Amino acid sequence: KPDILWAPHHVDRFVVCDSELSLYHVESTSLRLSEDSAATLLSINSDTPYMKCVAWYLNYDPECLLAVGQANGRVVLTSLGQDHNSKFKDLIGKEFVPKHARQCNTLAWNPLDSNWLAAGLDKHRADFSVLIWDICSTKPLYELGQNDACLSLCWLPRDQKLLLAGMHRNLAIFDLRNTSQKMFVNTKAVQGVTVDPYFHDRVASFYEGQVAIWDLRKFEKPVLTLTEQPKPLTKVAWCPTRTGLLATLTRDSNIIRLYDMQHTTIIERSVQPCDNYIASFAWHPTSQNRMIVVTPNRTMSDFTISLAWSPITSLMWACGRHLYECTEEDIATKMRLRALSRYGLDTEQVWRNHILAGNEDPQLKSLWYTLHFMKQYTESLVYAGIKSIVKSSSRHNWSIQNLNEERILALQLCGWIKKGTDVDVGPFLNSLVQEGEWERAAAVALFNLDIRRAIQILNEGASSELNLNVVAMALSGYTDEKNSLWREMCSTLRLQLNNPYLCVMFAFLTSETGSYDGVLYENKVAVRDRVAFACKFLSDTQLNRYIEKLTNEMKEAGNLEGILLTGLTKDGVDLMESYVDRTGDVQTASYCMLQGSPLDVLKDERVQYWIENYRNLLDAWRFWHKRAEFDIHRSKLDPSSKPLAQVFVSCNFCGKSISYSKPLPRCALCLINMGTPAQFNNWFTWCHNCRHGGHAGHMLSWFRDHAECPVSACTCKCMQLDTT
Amino acid sequence: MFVARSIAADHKDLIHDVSFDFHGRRMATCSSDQSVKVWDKSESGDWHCTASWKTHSGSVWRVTWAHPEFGQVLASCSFDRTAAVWEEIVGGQSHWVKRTTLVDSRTSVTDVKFAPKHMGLMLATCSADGIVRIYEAPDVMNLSQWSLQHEISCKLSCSCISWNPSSSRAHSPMIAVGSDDAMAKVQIFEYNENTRKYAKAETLMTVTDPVHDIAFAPNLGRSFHILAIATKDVRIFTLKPVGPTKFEIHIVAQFDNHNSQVWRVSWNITGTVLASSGDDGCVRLWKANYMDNWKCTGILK
Ligand SMILES: [Zn+2]
Ligand SMILES: [Zn+2]
Ligand SMILES: [Zn+2]
Ligand SMILES: [Zn+2]
Repeated sequence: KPDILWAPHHVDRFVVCDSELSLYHVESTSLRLSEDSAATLLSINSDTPYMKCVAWYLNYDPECLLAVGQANGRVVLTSLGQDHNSKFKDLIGKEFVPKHARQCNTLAWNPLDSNWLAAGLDKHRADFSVLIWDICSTKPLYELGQNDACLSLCWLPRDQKLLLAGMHRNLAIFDLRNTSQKMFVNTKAVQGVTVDPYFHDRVASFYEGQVAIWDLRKFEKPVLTLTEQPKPLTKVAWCPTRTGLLATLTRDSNIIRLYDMQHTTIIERSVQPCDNYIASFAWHPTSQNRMIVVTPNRTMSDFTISLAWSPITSLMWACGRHLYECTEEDIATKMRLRALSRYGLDTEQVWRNHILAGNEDPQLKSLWYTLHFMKQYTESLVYAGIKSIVKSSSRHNWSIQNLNEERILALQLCGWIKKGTDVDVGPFLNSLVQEGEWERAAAVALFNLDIRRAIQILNEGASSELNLNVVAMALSGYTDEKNSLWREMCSTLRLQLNNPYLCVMFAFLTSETGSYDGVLYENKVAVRDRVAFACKFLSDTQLNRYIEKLTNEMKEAGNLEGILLTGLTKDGVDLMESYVDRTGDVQTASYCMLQGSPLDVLKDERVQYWIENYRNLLDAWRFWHKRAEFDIHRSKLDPSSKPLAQVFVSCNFCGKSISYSKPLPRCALCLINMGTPAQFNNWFTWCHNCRHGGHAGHMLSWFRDHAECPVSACTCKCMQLDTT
Repeated sequence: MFVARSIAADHKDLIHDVSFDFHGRRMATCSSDQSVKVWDKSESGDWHCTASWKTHSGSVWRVTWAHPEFGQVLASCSFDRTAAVWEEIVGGQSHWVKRTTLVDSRTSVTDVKFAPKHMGLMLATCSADGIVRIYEAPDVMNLSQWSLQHEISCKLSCSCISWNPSSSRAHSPMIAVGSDDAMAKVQIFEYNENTRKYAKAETLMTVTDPVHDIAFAPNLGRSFHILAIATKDVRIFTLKPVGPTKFEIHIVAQFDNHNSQVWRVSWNITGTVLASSGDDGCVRLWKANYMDNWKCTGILK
């Protein structure tokens, strides 16, 4: 049974036992034990072929000495290091043999003194198998085990004259003080003997697939029994650097069970150091919780926190005796920042809210945009949406009032048409011209059917900032022939365009009569522009179907733009829930639901729950003076959000003939009835616990100076109780 | 997008558990030395400890705090088959003095935690024998009185528990407990309003490996439910509600980057990111992508 051992004085020394012993020294990074570790062999020796037992010295001088006990019973003490000045050169290679032939299973060393040699061999004919020699610095130290087989033994660490004697089917408490004094207890587990170093009186055993541990003071029955294993155990050992930790290795087992015995249930942990079952592993006595396992392919495998969150988007971490903090190099942080700019508090200029959002987001920029037109439209059916409003040329004659009144209002809401019946896009035209989005203006004029005006616009744009001129040269080809080479070619070739407005315009110019199917199903263009084109071009049934399908798609997706067509309604509520699911931003949604919702809409359970969630979040952020701002807006917009009366002065004896408008207050520090003619300094405080009160300034000064209930013969701190 | 900054905190023994607070002014740390210490981050941010007490003869099993809405309350779990609730008393150094005890269960407590703050004072504990019991204090003003409202028999060794995290009126009572005793480990139990009894809803049949931690991320009033389970592999699953009410089940994600069992599952205040630390000595924090795709956006060592 090969096993891996380490030097008792050096931690960088690693050994693998076989028919040819290999000694290696660990160096930082030859065998690569780990990714950053390399082990270089010190020497190779095979002085003990077909060996059965081995041990190690109990003294630094000499070092690099390990037992070589072959099956013949001979005990050979060989040292592998560069021996030049050994403390006991006489013992180097000392040939010790037993009188009767036998095979030694396990060899252990006495810790307190190294001048003795104790080992157990096979059962003798009729004689004592357990004969221990004296190492010192031709006769043995002590012998026992008459006609008995000792599977294993070891000298106890607490007492130099203490060791364990195990019979064939029993364990005998052998005392070196008096060999005639021994106590034997019958047991089946006489193998895998392991003992905790911290718990010197605790012993353990490994017996095939069953492991039993018994206490020395109660060595009559096993204290507990380990789980039965199918594979036989390969090695049982106790980790010395970890309290209440034991390691059990099974033959042909790739996962090593590690039970936690520090409870007195035992917490068993399975460790797999490699994909191949390691024959044995060695725990580090100097390093903390370090174990090196030896794979059967001459591979040395070596194997060896608290986390939390924070309300300001921080993570706290811990490890052993160390702690760590994590911070961003976030939805919550973005919401907090949006709060930090006083976003959503605008009343005079709702247009400014999108800018107040700060970040570049078209959806939010669309979101506040839609209300801004809606805000002007108010100055209630407008909040219903495009759906409710919509519920109620074979050629292109390029060169307005014919639009329906509902269509006119829809276009006005979309931002294209200003107030009044003046159907003139010159306002939006000049606004776009100053805005710089020349392509959008060109598309709009094309929708407004001003071809040469669009030509002038594109030429002026080219006068600003090349490609635009050639695009316009293509634009000059507005031909409506059904057998068209120009339309046969450019209609396909337009796909190479980068800006999608030009491609949309080319498609519209080159599309068939009426069938503007690609017009609606364009997804990379602005929503309001598409809606306006559909309203100003499509047929009534066609427009209704297009609006319905677009609304369904927007509700299914959850895009902030869709609020404009959906409006503030139950469908608006569903869209808000969809957006919350998509992102989860509350503050934006919270104000959005507060954008003039009706009483029925404000009665939505989803809306109230979302507002309450935002309120709780705003409370947790500690932004003291800001939560009241949301409360104020809630009370202003809605009269159901009114606060309760809360405090109500009516108690004690009432009384009459003495009233303000006997007495209820008295100034404990001035004894003046309250209410007499820094305004906050003239109020009167009251004590929830101290059942007292007095002038606010007087109480403030006294509590600043004095630190007790100024209420006479009282002890309850009327203010130093919350400890803010 | 997280930068790790070590905190100048030294633990004499191995950390047994950690606790925090809604305001987060102070933090509670449990050590293997059978002692409980509380460290508070100062105004400058320096975390200093001013409390030190030994809870139970055994080592600490778990520890948690309560709502800042109800004064200062701390609860602890130990392997000594007992639960202690130390309360700081300031006279001005504070003095953590136990207000009551919870040692009804003959076995060691796997974990002890409190319920949502909406419905009142209620903290429960998970027993390793598949037992969980919740005690409700009749009066807040009295801190020494606490009577068990009910009990739950998991019939399988409980490892971690997690109750209903949503304060919604429609969100009825719900409790989820994991098992580390092949079978399902996470059982969602619900206290029916009409029956006034805690009844199971469903068992997470999709998981058969032993469960280490069971937690549900911050609700923020979503339209569904999100929770995490700690086992040999980290997975993300979603619960959408339709006796017990039916629900829709779908796994949001399952990332096993740690390549080992995770000791515990953690998250963020807004539920934006859930944090998991595997047995590999690494912490994996996953963030959903803009296409509703969870991605491990944090790596720790
Ligand atoms: Zn009166
Ligand atoms: Zn008072
Ligand atoms: Zn006064
Ligand atoms: Zn007083």
